[PDB]
Parts: sequence; C-alpha cells; structure tokens
Amino acid sequence: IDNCPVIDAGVWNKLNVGMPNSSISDSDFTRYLNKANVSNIVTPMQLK
Amino acid sequence: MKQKVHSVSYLAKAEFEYKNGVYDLVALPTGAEVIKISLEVVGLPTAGHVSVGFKDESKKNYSSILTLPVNETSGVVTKDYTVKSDKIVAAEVKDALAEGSDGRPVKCVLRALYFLPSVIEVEY
Amino acid sequence: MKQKVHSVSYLAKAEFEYKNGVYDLVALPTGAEVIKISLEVVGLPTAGHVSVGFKDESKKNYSSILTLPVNETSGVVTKDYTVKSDKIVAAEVKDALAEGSDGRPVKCVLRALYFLPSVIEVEY
Amino acid sequence: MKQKVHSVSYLAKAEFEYKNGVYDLVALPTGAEVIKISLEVVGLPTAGHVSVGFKDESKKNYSSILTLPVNETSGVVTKDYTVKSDKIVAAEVKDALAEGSDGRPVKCVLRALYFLPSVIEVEY
Repeated sequence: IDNCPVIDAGVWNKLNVGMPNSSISDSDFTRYLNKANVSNIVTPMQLK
Repeated sequence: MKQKVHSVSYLAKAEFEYKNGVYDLVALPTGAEVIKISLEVVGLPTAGHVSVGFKDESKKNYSSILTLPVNETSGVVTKDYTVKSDKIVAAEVKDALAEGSDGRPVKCVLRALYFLPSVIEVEY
Repeated sequence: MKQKVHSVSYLAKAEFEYKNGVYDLVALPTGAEVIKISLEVVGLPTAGHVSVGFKDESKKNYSSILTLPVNETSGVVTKDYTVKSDKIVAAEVKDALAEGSDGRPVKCVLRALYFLPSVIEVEY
Repeated sequence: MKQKVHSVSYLAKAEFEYKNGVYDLVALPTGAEVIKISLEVVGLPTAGHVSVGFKDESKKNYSSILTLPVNETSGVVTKDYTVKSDKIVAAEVKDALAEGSDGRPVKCVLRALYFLPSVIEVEY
C-alpha cells in the first residue's frame, strides 16, 4: 500500500512470536524488555 | 508410586528498619512454590503496624497477607502460595515513629522459603 | 562439632477437586523426613471435611492426621514424621456436594516438604 | 528484580531418651539460617518438662527457646534465628522419672531445618 509492504506477522502467543496485544500480561511483556535500553515502560495493557 | 517434585529450594532474608514506607523484600519467579514467609521484629516498637503482602514488579498491586501490630513482634503467614505474576513480596509500615523505649533503632527481618518452579520425576 | 544431616529435600504438590472420595496425594520413601504438610482449599465450600493422613501403598492403613472443616480453608500438620512403611499421604472428603456459592468448582492443594533418607557427614 | 538467596539447606535429626540432663542435639555454623526447630515426644510421659534452646560450644550460655510440658507432646519454635556464635541447639530435661504408664522408654526427637550461610545471586 503506497509502496509499503503490509505484512501479517501473526499473534504473539505463549508458544510462538507475533505482534503483541492487550491480552499479554504486564509481567509477560516486560520480561522481554531490557530495562537498561528502554527509556520508559508502556505495556500493551498500559497502552490500552 | 511415581510423581514430580520440586527439588530446588531457596531462602531469602531481608532487613528493613521499621518506619513508614514500602519495601520490596523478596523477588520470586513465576511458578515459585512459596512455602514459608516469616516476619520478625528485632527491638521494642512503641506504635505501628507492619503489613507484608504481594505486589507486581511495576504496577500498584499491593495486597497485605500478614499484619503485625506492636505487641506480638513475630508472625508467619498461614497460607501457601504459588507465584502467579505477583513476583514481589513487599512490606509496608504505615504508622511508626523513632525507636521508642530503647534508643536503638528497630529492625524487621523477613525470611521467605520458596521452592523453584522446576520439577523432577521420582518413583519410590 | 560433627554430625550427619539430610542434604536432599523435595516438595510434592498435588491437587484434588474436593468431593467425597479418597485420593493418594504424595508418595514418600522409607526413611523420608517429612517436615511440612500443608493443605489449602481454593474456593468457597459450603459443607464438608477434608482429612489428610497416612496409609499403606496397598492395605487399608488410613489414619487422619489433619482435619479441616469448611470455615478455615487452610491447615498445616502440627507434627513431624519419619516415614515408616506408611508411604502414602492420602486425603479423604467424606461430606461434599457441588461447589456452592460460587458456580466454580472447589479445589484442594496439598504440599508436602520432605527430606530424603540419605545423610552426609559435616563438621562445623 | 535481583537478589541473593541461600541455596543450601540441611536437616538434622537427633534423639534423646527423655530423662534429666542436658543434650547437645544440633550443631550449626556461624551465619546459618535456622528456619525450623521441631521437638516431638514419642511415648507417654508422666511428669516433666523439656526445654530446647541455644548454647555455646564451650561456655555455659544456655537459654531456653521452647518449653514442652507433659501434655502436648509436640512443639515448634515460633521464631526464626540467624546463628551468631550460639552454635549448639541443646535440650534439657529437669524433671523426669522412668517411662510411666507404658513400660517402654520415652523418646524425644528434635529436627532442625536450617539454611547454610552461603548465598548465590539470582534475578527473576
């Protein structure tokens, strides 16, 4: 769309990797953040 | 007779100095098998409560599980816990002034005995 | 100062669904050093008792060591045990109907912390 | 979330025969994390007390921490302890005569579950 490939990356589940959503718990998401690289923590539930 | 059991156990001991505030005493992994939480007051407090409970690493999910007034100076949680995202043992003191009756500051010690989520298979 | 101590410890956790029957929760070896038995009721029972005790692998040697009515929903055995041929921790619920007051089934969790019969020699 | 925890735990079990005297049951290292002391009376005593407490390897630093009369026949210390030079768990029986009501000698069993002073670093 407008020269930009649109990709279906799947759903982030407990099994394989995809784009997140507000169903992932704060702990589960934050486990994958370095906390030394991120400036601030906004999880999908926090964004929701 | 065959089963799976937790074969790894840790004890975490942490001190705080018994005046108003919130302290993050023990960190627990997901699936940890918390089997003993004990709180002890070293000294002679004059006024105040200590409430130990569970809270999230980040968000404000605090909920007291053991309350200790001044008099008994020792307590143990009556319940056993499997860690489900509440990965902080925390303690808050809402009322407290200086040491009182002693001149020497009042200590609180929390010991948490918990089994790691790992399991192994054994038959007897 | 020199002694022999048990250096190996296991925790066994088992769930049953709190209605009439007998369940064989934890298997223990001969010479096991049972140092904690804890029973927990997850949910809101309306009527019934849970009795945990020891019984043989085969024969009908059941004898309750901890009885839990509906109200307190948690208990711990007050006594420590060396396993002598009573190698089954078992729990029986004689009175119980459907969940009650919740719509969601009532759980019971038993955790057994015990030390293996093996010993090692240590001097301090 | 990162901490240091005690990863090594021992259980010491020792028997004595419940008549007047002093017995040195469990030896503990400096910095040991004593998290459970349990005393049990096997048999039917008729008269006497058992007092368990802490004392030095050499000098007369005995101080009872748990007293057991005849009737209840079992007890557990209500408090948790870090070993600071009081490296002997000891038990004394000041009043006791022969077995009584049984013909078979009365036993006392003490179990001490303690964590070693060593720590390791873990983050969850």
